[PDB]
Amino acid sequence: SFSQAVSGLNAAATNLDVIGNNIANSATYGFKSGTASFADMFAGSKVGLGVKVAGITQDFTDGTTTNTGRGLDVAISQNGFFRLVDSNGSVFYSRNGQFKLDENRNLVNMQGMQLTGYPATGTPPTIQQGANPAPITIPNTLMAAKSTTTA
Amino acid sequence: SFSQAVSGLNAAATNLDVIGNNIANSATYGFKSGTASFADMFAGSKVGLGVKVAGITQDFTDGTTTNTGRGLDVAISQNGFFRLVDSNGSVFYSRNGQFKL
Amino acid sequence: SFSQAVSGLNAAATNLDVIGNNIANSATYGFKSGTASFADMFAGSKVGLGV
Amino acid sequence: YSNEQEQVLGQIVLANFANNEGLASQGDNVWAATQASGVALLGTAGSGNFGKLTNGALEASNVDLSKELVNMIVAQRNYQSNAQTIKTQDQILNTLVNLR
Amino acid sequence: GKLTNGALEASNVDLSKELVNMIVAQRNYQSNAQTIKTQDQILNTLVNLR
Amino acid sequence: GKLTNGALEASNVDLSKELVNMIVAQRNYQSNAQTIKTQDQILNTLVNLR
Repeated sequence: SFSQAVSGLNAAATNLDVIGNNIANSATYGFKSGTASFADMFAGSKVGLGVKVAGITQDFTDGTTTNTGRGLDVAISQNGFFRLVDSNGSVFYSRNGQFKLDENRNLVNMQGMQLTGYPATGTPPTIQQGANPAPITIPNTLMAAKSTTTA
Repeated sequence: SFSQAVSGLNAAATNLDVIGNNIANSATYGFKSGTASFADMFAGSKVGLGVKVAGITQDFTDGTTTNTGRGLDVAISQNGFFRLVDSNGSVFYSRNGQFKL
Repeated sequence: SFSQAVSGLNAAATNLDVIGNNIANSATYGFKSGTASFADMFAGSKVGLGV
Repeated sequence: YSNEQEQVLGQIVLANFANNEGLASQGDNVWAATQASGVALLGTAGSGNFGKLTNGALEASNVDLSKELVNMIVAQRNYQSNAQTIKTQDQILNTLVNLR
Repeated sequence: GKLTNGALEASNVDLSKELVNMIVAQRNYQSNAQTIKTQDQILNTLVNLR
Repeated sequence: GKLTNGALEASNVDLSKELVNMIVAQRNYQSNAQTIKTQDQILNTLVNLR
């Protein structure tokens, strides 16, 4: 009947490592603390058999804001994730406020995934909120002169 | 499962030395403060495996200007690097305002 | 929870230097005195976070 | 820019899930949408239930070391208690086997 | 930007904030150290309870 | 109340009392820490006396 102890032992091991990751990754950015639920196992007896199984969860509470100022250090309050796109056409979510402009004039994390948003159009540009979440880029090319239309 | 602690430990060590270099090199010229990002490692489990990896960055904010007057002490504001060439035909960039003939 | 102290510490440092510049640049011409406002940070708790 | 103005380049889109809470952890600090999370709802900062996007800041981990160290120590004791349970059973079984 | 002479830029490192960073980091570091010790102790326990 | 101009209210925090609060609280905190250690030590004792 060793399973009635071993199960628990293993669950405890898992718990410790979850804690370990919280501690280690306490120096990371946007990281949300992890934890785990546990539940009683197998019936067919008045006595629980096997005994325990673990279910890992993550608690997305807000962090702090950190008096930074380099790059596009955009923090976010409350709920909300930045919508990122992997170069292979895949959508991901993140609270990684660290953004920088790459050599292609694209906003990315590090990671390296593309920050998306709504496209701008017209002159001056307008935001197409109803449009699909296009990759945000920032051209370094010139504003064309625009004739007076009215005055 | 020591890796889930060791990884972090190592990351922390790196962080400390990055800070150490900022402190030491605070007396240098044109030096831009360094830092590092960190990220969660390995899936295949509800629990992060390995745990952490570091990515070093450098924040090029402007410094100060320092009331000097010898040589060709040319400071630079905002963005811009001086274009330097190594005697072996190689191009480099620097904000090292100290120049001499 | 060091951030709840560090934030403030940094704010204080800034304040001091603002004052420092007012003092130093008191000998300049047309210079207008500088100062700074401060505000409470992050919710999601009864206790201010960051600060 | 030099033409004496500000122009819109784009709008950062924010996403909320039904559950936020349910996302599949990946990479660096990346989450994949899941059925548990439901489908992401898009919006902008300050609209609907989408928080604000102040610049000048990083969020930083919400892990509190003053409580994690405690958790760890307690967990270690619990762990050992389980270890004794096993040893107990082992000892017993060995006893049985050899009393014959 | 402009190239005024008469000046050197000097490092942008702020010691009033770096010392803080360091102290905090040290505590974090030690927390990781305990995590390892914890696991080690545990493993040793297991090995010897047999 | 009245709305005189020419003034800002400024925080009502009194540092002469907050520093005191802090120091006392730290001692209290440590007392709790010993309570935990006490229990831990004890449990370890029990486990190993067998």
